[PDB]
Amino acid sequence: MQIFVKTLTGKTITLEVEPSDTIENVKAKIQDKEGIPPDQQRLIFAGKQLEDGRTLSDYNIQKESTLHLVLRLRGG
Amino acid sequence: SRAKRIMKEIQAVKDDPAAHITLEFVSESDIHHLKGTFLGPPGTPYEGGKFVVDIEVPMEYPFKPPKMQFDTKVYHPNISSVTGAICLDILKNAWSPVITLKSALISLQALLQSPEPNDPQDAEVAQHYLRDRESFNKTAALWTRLYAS
Repeated sequence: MQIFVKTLTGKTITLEVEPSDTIENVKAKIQDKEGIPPDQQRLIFAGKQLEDGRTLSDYNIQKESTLHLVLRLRGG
Repeated sequence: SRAKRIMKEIQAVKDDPAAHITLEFVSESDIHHLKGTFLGPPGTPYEGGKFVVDIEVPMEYPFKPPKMQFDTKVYHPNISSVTGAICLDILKNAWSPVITLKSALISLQALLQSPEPNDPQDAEVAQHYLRDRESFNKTAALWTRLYAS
């Protein structure tokens, strides 16, 4: 499955996965082709945040679904 | 050019009701001054409601970030209870030049969906969410049912 990461940039990302892939491995595959820091990556999916030490199967993330990436700093 | 920028966001919101946004003008039909309005995030104190934001996207757009000031008053650490103003720094200060308003109002929807005291706006509402998980569920659910109608 190819699940789609909605950025705060314009530039939109393919994420290459099945339901066993970790939220750790989601944050590594966004730091790869975009360069976005793990503390900036506030990931949101339907009633829920994506908590970091977890599976894709915890959240009901089905094939070709949109993950909503918010870039959250510590100041403005 | 600000004229060859907003009319792409106006037509792309008109074709797609599944994205949840109205870009409804403050004059009649210009190229800049907008009520950018999203639908409320469900299973949460911000569920089911029209969340109204006044927007100057400044003169040098595509390059300048939106001045996002809420008409609908929201009890949240990153979005103002008293004034209207917002803290999220790459949305309001340090812009990427190809972010659409169809992506930026869905960023405020995802900012409300799970609250965090991290980018600070109204300082006593951030102190309240660090202290509380009972009177924040009283005040934010009442404010969504009155101000986001």
